Amino acid sequence: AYHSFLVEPISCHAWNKDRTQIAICPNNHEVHIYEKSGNKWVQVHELKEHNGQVTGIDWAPDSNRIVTCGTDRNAYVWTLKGRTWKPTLVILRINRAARCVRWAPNEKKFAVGSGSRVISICYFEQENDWWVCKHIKKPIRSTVLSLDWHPNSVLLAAGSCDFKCRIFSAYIKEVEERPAPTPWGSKMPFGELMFESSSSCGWVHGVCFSANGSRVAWVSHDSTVCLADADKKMAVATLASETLPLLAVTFITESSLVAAGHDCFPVLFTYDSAAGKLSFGGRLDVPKQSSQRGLTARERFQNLDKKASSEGSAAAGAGLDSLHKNSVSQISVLSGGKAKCSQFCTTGMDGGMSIWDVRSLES
Amino acid sequence: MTATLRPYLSAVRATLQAALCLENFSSQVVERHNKPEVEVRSSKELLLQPVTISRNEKEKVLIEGSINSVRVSIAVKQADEIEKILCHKFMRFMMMRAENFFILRRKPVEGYDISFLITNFHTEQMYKHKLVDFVIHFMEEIDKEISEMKLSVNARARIVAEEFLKNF
Amino acid sequence: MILLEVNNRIIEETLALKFENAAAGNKPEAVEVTFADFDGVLYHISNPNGDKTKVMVSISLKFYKELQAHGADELLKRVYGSYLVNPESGYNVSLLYDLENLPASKDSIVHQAGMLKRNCFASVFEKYFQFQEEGKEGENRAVIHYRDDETMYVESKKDRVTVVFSTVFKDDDDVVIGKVFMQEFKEGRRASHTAPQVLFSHREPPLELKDTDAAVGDNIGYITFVLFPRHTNASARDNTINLIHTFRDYLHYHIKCSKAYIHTRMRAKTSDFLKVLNRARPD
Amino acid sequence: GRLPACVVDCGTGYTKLGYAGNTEPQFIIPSCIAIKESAKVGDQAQRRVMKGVDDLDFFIGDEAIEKPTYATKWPIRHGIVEDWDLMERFMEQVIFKYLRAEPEDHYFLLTEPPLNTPENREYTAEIMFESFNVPGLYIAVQAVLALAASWTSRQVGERTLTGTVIDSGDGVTHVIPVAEGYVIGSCIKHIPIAGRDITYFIQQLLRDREVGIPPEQSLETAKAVKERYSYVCPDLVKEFNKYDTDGSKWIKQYTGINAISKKEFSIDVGYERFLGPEIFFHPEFANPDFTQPISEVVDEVIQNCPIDVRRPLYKNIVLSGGSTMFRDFGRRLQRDLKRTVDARLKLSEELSGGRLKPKPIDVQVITHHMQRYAVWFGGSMLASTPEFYQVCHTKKDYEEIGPSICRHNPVFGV
Amino acid sequence: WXAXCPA
Amino acid sequence: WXAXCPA
Amino acid sequence: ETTALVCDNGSGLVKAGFAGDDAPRAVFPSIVGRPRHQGVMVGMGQKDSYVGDEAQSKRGILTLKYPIEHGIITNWDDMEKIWHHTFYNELRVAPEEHPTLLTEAPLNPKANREKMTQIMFETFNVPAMYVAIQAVLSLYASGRTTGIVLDSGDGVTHNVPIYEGYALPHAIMRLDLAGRDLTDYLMKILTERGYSFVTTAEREIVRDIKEKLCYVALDFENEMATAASSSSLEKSYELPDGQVITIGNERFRCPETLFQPSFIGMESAGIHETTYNSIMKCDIDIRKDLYANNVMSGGTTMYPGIADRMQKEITALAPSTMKIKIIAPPERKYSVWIGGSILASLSTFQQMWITKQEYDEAGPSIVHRKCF
Amino acid sequence: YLMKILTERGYSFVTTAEREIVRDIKEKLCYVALDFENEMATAASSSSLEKSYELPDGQVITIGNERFRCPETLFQPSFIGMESAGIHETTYNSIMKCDIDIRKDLYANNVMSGGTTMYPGIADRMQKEITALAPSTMKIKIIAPPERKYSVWIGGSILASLSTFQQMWITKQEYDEAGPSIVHRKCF
Ligand SMILES: Nc1ncnc2c1ncn2[C@@H]1O[C@H](COP(=O)(O)OP(=O)(O)O)[C@@H](O)[C@H]1O
Ligand SMILES: Nc1ncnc2c1ncn2[C@@H]1O[C@H](COP(=O)(O)OP(=O)(O)O)[C@@H](O)[C@H]1O
Ligand SMILES: [Mg+2]
Ligand SMILES: [Mg+2]
Repeated sequence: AYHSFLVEPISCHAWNKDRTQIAICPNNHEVHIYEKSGNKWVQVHELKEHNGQVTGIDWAPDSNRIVTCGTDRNAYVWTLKGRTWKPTLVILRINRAARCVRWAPNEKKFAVGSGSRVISICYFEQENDWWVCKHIKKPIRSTVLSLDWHPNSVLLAAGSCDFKCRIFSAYIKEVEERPAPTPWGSKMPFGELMFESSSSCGWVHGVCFSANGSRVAWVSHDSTVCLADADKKMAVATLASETLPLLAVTFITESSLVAAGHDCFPVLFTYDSAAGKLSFGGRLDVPKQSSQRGLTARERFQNLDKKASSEGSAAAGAGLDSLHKNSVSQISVLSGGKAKCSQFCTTGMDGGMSIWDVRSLES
Repeated sequence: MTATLRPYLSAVRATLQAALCLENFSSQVVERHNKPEVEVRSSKELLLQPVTISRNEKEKVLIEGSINSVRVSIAVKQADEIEKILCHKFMRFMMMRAENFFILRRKPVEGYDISFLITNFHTEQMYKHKLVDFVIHFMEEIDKEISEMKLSVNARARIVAEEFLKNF
Repeated sequence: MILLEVNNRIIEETLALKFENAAAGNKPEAVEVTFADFDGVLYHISNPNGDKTKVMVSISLKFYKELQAHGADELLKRVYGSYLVNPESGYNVSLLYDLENLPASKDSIVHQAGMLKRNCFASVFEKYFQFQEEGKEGENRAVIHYRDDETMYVESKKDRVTVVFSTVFKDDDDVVIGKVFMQEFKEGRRASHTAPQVLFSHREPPLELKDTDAAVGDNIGYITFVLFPRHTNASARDNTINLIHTFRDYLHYHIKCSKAYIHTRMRAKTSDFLKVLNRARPD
Repeated sequence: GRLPACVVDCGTGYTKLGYAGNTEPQFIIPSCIAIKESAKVGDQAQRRVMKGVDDLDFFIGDEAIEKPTYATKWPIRHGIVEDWDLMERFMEQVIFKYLRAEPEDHYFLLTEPPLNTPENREYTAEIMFESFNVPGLYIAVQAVLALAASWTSRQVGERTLTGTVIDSGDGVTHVIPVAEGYVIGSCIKHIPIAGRDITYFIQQLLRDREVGIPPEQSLETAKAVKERYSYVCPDLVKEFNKYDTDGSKWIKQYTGINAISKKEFSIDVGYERFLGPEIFFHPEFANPDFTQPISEVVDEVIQNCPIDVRRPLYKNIVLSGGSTMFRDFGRRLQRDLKRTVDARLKLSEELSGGRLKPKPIDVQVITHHMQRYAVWFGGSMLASTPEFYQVCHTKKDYEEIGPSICRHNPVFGV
Repeated sequence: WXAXCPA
Repeated sequence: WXAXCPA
Repeated sequence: ETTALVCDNGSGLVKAGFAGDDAPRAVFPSIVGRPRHQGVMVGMGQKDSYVGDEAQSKRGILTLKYPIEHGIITNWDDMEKIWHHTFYNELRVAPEEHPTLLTEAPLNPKANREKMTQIMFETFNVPAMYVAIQAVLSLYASGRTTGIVLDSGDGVTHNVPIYEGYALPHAIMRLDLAGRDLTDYLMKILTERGYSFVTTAEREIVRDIKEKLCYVALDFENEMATAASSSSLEKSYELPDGQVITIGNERFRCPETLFQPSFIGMESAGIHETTYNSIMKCDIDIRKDLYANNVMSGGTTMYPGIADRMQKEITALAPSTMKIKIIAPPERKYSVWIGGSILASLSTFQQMWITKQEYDEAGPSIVHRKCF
Repeated sequence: YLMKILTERGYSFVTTAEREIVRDIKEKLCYVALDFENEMATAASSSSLEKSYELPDGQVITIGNERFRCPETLFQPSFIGMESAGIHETTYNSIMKCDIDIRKDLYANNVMSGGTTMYPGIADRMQKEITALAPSTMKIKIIAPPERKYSVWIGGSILASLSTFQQMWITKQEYDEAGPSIVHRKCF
């Protein structure tokens, strides 16, 4: 189900509620929106007032708002007014950069994984017609690359590059209420460290939560996968293999798990019930790819001038779909939530996009 | 090269493939930038420990690591003074036209022979395995090039001598 | 140029420019120029005094003392006639042209003056060859070290003549290249029929130089050319003298030419390397 | 009895040559270089790779023009050089055949245009130190050499360091002021039009306005410019109608000689007698990018430097360079500069009233010999100065630091 | 050879 | 042509 | 440093391989060809010089020249190029890793040996090497200590009488006649038949023809008479272009030049006469042993029936009171290489090598005293 | 080759009649060049070397460098593409293959014959080339009789006139009894 939207890479992707609209960063000072047309994709809009590079996008299932969180230490909350899109300036008080962003299930606040050693949380205010920003800086010691949220919206996990993957506890009493009892802790006030990684296991590039809110998993640059099971006495499970570093995290159900990265194709994992150990699953996407070429009498002589005439586009990665699918940027979900996920999509640094399935394989 | 160079090439190729992974990291220390981290040496947070793949005292290679770039430095197997001179001159002539390469540096690391450079800006606009293949191929072909240069200079000396002696 | 020339073209050019307008009345064209050539010798052209009707040429030979001791009376009348006068600059041979007297020849005189350095250098080698030819008792061997720190020695016995060369290289870069260059000099003989034997020695100086205080050391090679009358008679004498005198600069120039050749070859190979690299960029 | 150093002034046009401590550049030859190239087709992966000794089988200089089986290929093009292997070949050929100087026991001074990039200077210095092993080297802009040579015009004993020089060139003519030995770095402008494109325009017009010449012997026909055949013109249209009215006495004739069949061919001389040299003050004719005169450029560059130096600078403008040999050039430049400066002074006085009268600014152009070559004498005096032997970069400096010692430029600094 | 026969 | 054939 | 490489610079072919293997790993002819035409196409700047099987394949547009002529090198650049090719492209083994063994014909000029040693020690900086004789290696391969060697190579034919534990340097005879002269004579006679061949490509073609359709004749006159009845001896060969050439008497005429050098005009004697003279010059007692053992090697002695003719001629010349035996192993082509490999494998020979230190301190003259 | 180059000049000749015409042209207006490069340079100054020939139809053809280009093919067979050597090289190789003592006599006597060696200056060029190749210690002489065209016929007539040769002939009786193979053994 491969498709191409641009030769150059793409930074981040965002989708709407009906999976009919797409957001693609062209690796330039703008962002584009693509819409479905029968069985085809075509450009619809063109949003641009940012003079820097965009590196984070997200979508609101109900509010239909889009946030551009990137360089220039700024962030604009896009909203739809009739048949056109307009910006909404926000203030974040950042000095270095901002990469990743994420909204909340209830659409009341959004967080930015800023590169200034700080994590910012903001909420809507009608008084000054602005977006106020708070800061979390106590335990943070380096950049944060991945953020994920919990149903109640009070627990936040902010992966960083300091061997740690920590949950936080943010509660703005202005637009938040007391959450129900949770196994983790006490839902303490904003700006505090709840718990830290058990030990040093590589950096962090992604995080994933569960509907029951009792299991957290993340990946690392050290070719490792972790699963913090809080239902038990903070049982921690680990797994490793010879695969290249992963750069994404997501799971299907309470036991499944999915990930992708420089391996160029999806890799599937699973978690046991009581054994406290994971396992491995190989190329759940498909068996393998194929390769082809042509004579190209013009090319046979065109390539000899610069490259060798006998040379060609064939590569060892053609057989296992490792030729053009250069790396994987992140992952998303298609249907429902993180319970069944009948379909899953992934982003590619090649500048394209692709879709997959979880039941079409039919074991 | 099965019994002489094959294992060395395999090991260095595997190391490069593992360390060829790169990603874009917004500048953490200097306002807003995406400049290479290895050259700056600002934060030890991103840097990875150096590695070396070598089998003799006078020949060596170095493999660096970072989010933005990976740097590799080689040391050739030069024995005689003519070999050193020819290697230096050939590398200098390679430097003088390094702009078209888009991969190579502009001056070798101190105390070492030529070194290369990679970045996230050179990984998508260019293929991945082709670059490592080219680095390998250069490593093998250096000896051929130096031997060919040596025989060429010897032939030149022979021809000039023959041309002069005829007059007598 | 392959065989380095012996005629300095600077004097040829300046004398041609002067003489082409000579028949134009009272035209002094005061000239005062200083030059330099191989062997670390300085030339000088300058009028003797305010009288610009006479032009003088002089030399600053390093080993001039040996020439004066030997005596070059042959050179004072054979090649140079009455237009040679006692030294002025530094006790070194200096000539002048008398413009008031009609100069009949134009090219012959200029050519004769062009080879001044070799013309004076031959005074010793040709005389040694005459000594061995005439049957006179073999004249005592002599050593002639010119401006270069190296040395030259010659032995003139009966039935043959000998010459040995001492080589010194200054920069460490060119030492090995010159060693390689001279290694194949002693062997290349498949394209020469009537040519002398050639040999190379650096570790063991020849037994001839043990007594003589010639160039002795460690990083010094030796080259000897055996001489026989078949290539040292009155016909093939000038050619041999020119070849031996122009030996040093010949080696130097061809070393630089080889350097340029290898530079060109590596520059050519860079293109092949770039072509191989270009396989990484997409279509 | 110390050996003199060597003086060389390389460039796009006729390369000057000779030794230091002398009053006349002995050798003045073009940059033409021969080569045994022919028609291969594989010319971008083996440019030449001449087998055996054929690599050096090439002549040089005036003798290289009359070799009709090789290729005359100029290596230089208005300072910048594409391939420098030909330059190295020319340098070795000259030093050995013509100069006959051993590099290991001599000092070489070289001259380059001010716009030369640092890379070219660095790499040529590296080439010299590697191959020639010259003990010392020094590179400097040619303006100061021209200023030093200008002292011979009158009153040599009267030291006069201030002034400005607008030098010519085969492909470049530059403007550089001097303020008591110290020049201004930012007040330098590079002019692309020079004494070559002028001849291109001359031949282009001639190939249509006249017939009776062979394609080969074109430049020799186009070199009427170097003859008495070009006068400058205070007015353009006036002389145009003068020619179009009489067109009998003002027209000259050419009597060149063919170099192949030895058959005489003649052509008349028309409007090109002045248009070429007039292009200097109207560069828009040839180069569309640079639609900017010269005299106004001179005043602008002289008006972008401190107040205390503006006054003496206008008083000393040196006429040095081949392209400046045109008659009445100085009169036109002086008159234009005087007009513009007087107008500026009057405008400045108009806004602020006063019965005073400032002493008029004096602008004078000096005509003298040495115009064809003003860089050689400067290099000779450069070599003769003992301090040159101390400022020259040494071998050990290049040994480990690299060839960056020659990267110093007058318009750079951090 | 050098004398006698070619080689 | 000039000799042989027309052209 | 586990094994050594043995290279045989044959006058017409090069054999190389590792020390220990029973068969060579590289067998290509000594050809150094260069383009003869101008070249027009732009998409190829390829290899101004050509060497090896590549030269054989594209020989139609190249001026093939053999670097080695009759056992003595004429062009050193070509030999260095072939050495580099064999070391790198084919063997893919660096010179420093292992030492090299070289072989040469007897009675060769000392200049060739000194130049070869100097080039090997300077250019490739081999850790150590040695110089030997093909005949002694033939003895080692044959597993015998006494006999007479008939090393009839492509460029030189020579004999070296030997006895138990010692040799006889004063009874060595070298004959310039070899395969190249036979090929030239074959071309000359093929001209008399009606087929013309001049250039080097047709030289290779005629070489193959001789390799495939030549044999020796027990009796010359009887074979000529049977040729007069030419209805059972003529054979046909298929040329690359498809033309068919019929060869009759030429099959058994060219080989007879070995026994009758007068055909080419050389004032010498045949191999039988030279071997008889060499054996006679030896001591009387060792003559019996030399007769009882006669080893032959080289690519010029594979013609069927050569052994029988040699035996008949020697018995006719020698007294008819003893027994003369000819030994003709079916692998004489690579006997020299096998002997070199076995000699290198010998434990006692691990110290006889010549290393860089002693060579540099002493000089090139050391090899001269190393086993003559 | 002369036809091919005459094509490059602008004159075309294909059929056999023009072959005879070009043969006559070569017979009348061709000569050898002592130095190829010097002659080419002087041709660059083409004002004293070009010559005109009158065709049967009256057309005039001007021939320049072609006069001294085609004969050079003898010394440079590479022009036609033949991988061989020139006449000088072949003669040097033939003389070298001979015994050392007879080399002096062969050098001292060099007879040439045939219709292809009448080009003026050929003898001088051959002498210069042989002396350059041969050692410069002896004397090399070239003999060029002015009647070499019919030298073979004169020699045949003289041989027939010889009394001793009156018996070496081959008659019908011996030929019939022996067969055609007799001539093969008759003086090779
Ligand atoms: N007397 C002259 N009249 C007109 N043009 C001249 C005259 N002398 C030189 N030129 C022109 O000036 C140019 C040479 O100036 P020059 O500066 O010496 O060249 P370069 O820049 O290499 O030093 C020549 O191209 C020539 O056309
Ligand atoms: N099958 C064969 N039969 C007869 N002669 C052969 C055969 N193969 C090669 N030859 C001849 O032997 C020569 C090559 O054998 P070789 O022993 O390698 O020569 P060398 O002595 O230089 O090693 C060739 O020149 C060829 O003429
Ligand atoms: Mg200039
Ligand atoms: Mg052999």
